[PDB]
Amino acid sequence: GLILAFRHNPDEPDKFTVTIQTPEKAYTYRLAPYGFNNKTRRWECLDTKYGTKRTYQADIFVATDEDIPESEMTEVYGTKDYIFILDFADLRTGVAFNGVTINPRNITMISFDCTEAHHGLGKDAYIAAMYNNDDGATFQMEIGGIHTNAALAAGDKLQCIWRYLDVNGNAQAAENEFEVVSYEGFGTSNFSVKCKGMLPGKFIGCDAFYGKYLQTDGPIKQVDSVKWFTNLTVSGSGRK
Amino acid sequence: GLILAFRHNPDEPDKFTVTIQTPEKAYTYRLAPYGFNNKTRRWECLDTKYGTKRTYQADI
Amino acid sequence: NAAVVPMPYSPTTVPREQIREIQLQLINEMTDVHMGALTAQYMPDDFTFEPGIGQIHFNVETSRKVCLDLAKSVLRLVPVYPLVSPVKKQHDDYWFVGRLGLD
Amino acid sequence: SCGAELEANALLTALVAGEDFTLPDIDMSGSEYDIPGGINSPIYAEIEK
Amino acid sequence: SCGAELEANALLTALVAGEDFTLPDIDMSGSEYDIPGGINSPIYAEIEK
Amino acid sequence: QDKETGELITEQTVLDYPILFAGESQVAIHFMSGAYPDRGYDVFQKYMTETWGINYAGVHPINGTTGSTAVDRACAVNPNSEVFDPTQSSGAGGLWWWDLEADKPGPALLHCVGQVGKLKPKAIIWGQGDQDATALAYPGDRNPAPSLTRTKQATKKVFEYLRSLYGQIPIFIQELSYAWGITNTDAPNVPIRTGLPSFLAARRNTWGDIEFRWKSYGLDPALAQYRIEIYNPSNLNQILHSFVVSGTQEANGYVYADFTVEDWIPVMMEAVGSPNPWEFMKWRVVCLYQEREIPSAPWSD
Repeated sequence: GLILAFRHNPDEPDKFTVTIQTPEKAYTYRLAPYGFNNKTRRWECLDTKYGTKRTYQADIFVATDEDIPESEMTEVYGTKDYIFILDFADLRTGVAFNGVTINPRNITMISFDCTEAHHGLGKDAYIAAMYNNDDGATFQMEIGGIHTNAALAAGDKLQCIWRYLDVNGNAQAAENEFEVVSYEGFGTSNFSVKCKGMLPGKFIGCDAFYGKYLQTDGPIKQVDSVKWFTNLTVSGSGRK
Repeated sequence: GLILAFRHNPDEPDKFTVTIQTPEKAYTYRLAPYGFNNKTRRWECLDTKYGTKRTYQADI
Repeated sequence: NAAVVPMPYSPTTVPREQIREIQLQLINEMTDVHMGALTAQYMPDDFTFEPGIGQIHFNVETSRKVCLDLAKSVLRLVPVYPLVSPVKKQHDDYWFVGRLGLD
Repeated sequence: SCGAELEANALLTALVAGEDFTLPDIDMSGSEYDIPGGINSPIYAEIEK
Repeated sequence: SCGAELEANALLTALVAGEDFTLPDIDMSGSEYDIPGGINSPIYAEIEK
Repeated sequence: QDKETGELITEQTVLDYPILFAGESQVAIHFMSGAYPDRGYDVFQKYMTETWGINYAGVHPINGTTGSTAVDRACAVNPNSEVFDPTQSSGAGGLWWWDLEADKPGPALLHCVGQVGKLKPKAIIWGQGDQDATALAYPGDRNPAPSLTRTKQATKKVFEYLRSLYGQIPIFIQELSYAWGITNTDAPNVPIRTGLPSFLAARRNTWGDIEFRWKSYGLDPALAQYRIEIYNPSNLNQILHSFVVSGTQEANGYVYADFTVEDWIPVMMEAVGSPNPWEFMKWRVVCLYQEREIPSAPWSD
């Protein structure tokens, strides 16, 4: 019975996530940015493709403290004025909100995943193509746009949203994770990663990719930044 | 709730059998050979005529 | 025979040649190389028929050949990879150390 | 054409004249004829075992 | 041809003129008209003896 | 820092090599209508990377093409409307790359820039003249009548505008290809077939004789027979006179048939009781190869 709204300036606003530590495991929840539609006077998710498809009234957020400076806030979907809404009654996991729903009756902590832009493979990482190997235990993945200092190792987990052509000839979209076994091409910004699993069809295109939490450590140009959490507004039927 | 998998070299692999001694009698069970189909990445019985018609994952 | 033609007549076949001259003369008066690929050797059999419209678009195979010609044209201008990373050796050939700073 | 629809209107009015046939006027688009408690109702909330 | 469909439209409008027949507009594709708790719901979880 | 040398590396960078694709839908066919690796741009990325020795992800082409787009509002389908609708649904406005009247980039050009986004391309592939060709062939009532100078100037400066947003990168142009419209409107389900008559020509002399000329497609006209159909001047949908002309009736690089004064006067009598001259004519030629009829486009000039 609680809803939390605030303003933040992450490096990857479309990929901003929050981890919830239930006494069972560590679920991950994605906070899609919300923009205030003026004509309907309601808060709507900016992500029209893989958003929450939820609307909230203007009362859910009230601004009293000093707002985040514009120059310190990134732009997503052509807009810099956006807020993140956390609803405990719609805690759907998954990158595209297709995962299991978290039970909000037992939560031990709520951790925000603040990270730098060049974290992991980098902000500019993208997938070129995917195809299954002739071997019956793995498949190949091509990744580009990787910063030079990045390194990869076996056992890493990668989240990706991609569209594939079904065996019936109709287009299909699905999301899942992959496990890294080996890769080639260190330092050339192009990786030929071999991963386990099976592809249910021919690759068409990729919509999302994270490539975070790499086992191997790497240097980065030192830079200092300030993370802002402004106007934390809490409302709902639960005890406040 | 248990599954056992192994490799063996009997003289008659299609006729390999295992006896189970229940407290009632001595049942006989036949272990048909299983081959790993590469295209579907699953273990399938090689006997297509009188096999178990069962599929198992590679993790088994 | 001289009475047969390989290309059926179209009302717009003349302006397409006229525009082709405009593009061709533009290449010769610019700085960079602007000749992508040749498509004048393709016949109506190289086009997918659409009912009620005609044959306007290339086949998947014919367009594939066009892309291959585009790749060769760019490679002639740029024969080698122009970019180079700061690192050269494998990950096993570099130490990972921390410093107080450059100075 | 030829005023075919005009003739039908005149005949229908005269033949069925002398009796009341006012249909009820009810708006089903109102909130009364809709279940309250939209997508945010506890009805749509997931049931826990 | 010969404006056959045009004649039908004119006749239908005139004959049934004078009464309201607005059909309800309801979107069944929304989440309200769909059962919550997708493939990850405990409903699809295997029942243990 | 290296194992054997003490130099310090502390800066990261990306070696992406984007390539920009923009223009008419004739280039859009490379990305659409298929999947990996059967798509056109897949082979372009495959062949290019192998030659350079880099991985498959070294080249990153970007699609910014749009179907039925013009270089200027003059050739646009809807010069007046501004709303952008690449799908041609509802109001098919915009769809022009540049507006030479106001010297302003068009919505189609802005859409291509939006596709590029953060990436910095190093090569441009262009092709567009499909829409300008048909518009120039039919000027219509468009007050800014299409012209070569307008097309040249719009195409000249649109490249400069792209060169303004990015570096002085080379740009390659795909030459304009041919396109054939449908032959018969009453039969919208038949494609172009071999033996189809084409290049219909009509000629006359001062005496009054009429000559019909056409050229065969895909086969020797001397091997197949032909038949000429002439429609009634009064009822254009009803055939009036017809005759069969055999093969080898070809000269001067054309297949000719003779329709002289002594031929059309007898057929004119039933229509009009006087030998009125035949200034106007509508006629069609149908091939008779392997007992198959292949009617051609009508000639009504």
